[PDB]
Amino acid sequence: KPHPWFFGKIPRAKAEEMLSKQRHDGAFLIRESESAPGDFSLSVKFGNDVQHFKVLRDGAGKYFLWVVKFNSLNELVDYHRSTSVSRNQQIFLRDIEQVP
Ligand SMILES: CNC(=O)C[C@@H](Cc1ccc(OP(=O)(O)O)cc1)C(=O)N[C@@H](CCC(=O)O)C(=O)N[C@@H](CC(N)=O)C(N)=O
Ligand SMILES: [Cl-]
Ligand SMILES: [Cl-]
Ligand SMILES: [Mg+2]
Repeated sequence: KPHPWFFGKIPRAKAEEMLSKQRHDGAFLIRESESAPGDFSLSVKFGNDVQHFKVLRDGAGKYFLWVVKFNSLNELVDYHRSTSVSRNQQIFLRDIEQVP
């Protein structure tokens, strides 16, 4: 039942270390930014690179990456599983392969 994508306060570098070991493009995690307290960040695997996106907020507290906004991080993540997170490549969010 708990979400396998919330890693809390893990450094940007630790997110890259973790995702570099993932095999599939789109393997991701939501973390709580250290450089900007109170803000969330989306780290995604693509090739042997890891892309980082800042989870932006509107005036009402809704969450977005580019244009489409949501009431929760959960809804933002779910939308981005079928619509690309990147404007340069087709990267669709997929759950990480966890260590059992
Ligand atoms: C290497 N550059 C970055 O990590 C900056 C990111 C945004 C970003 C992410 C994290 C961050 O600090 P932290 O939580 O400590 O990691 C600061 C800026 C970016 O521009 N990402 C790209 C997408 C990924 C890539 O092409 O490398 C983008 O165009 N982001 C858009 C959309 C978005 N919501 O981030 C933007 N810059 O507004
Ligand atoms: Cl994997
Ligand atoms: Cl913001
Ligand atoms: Mg798309």
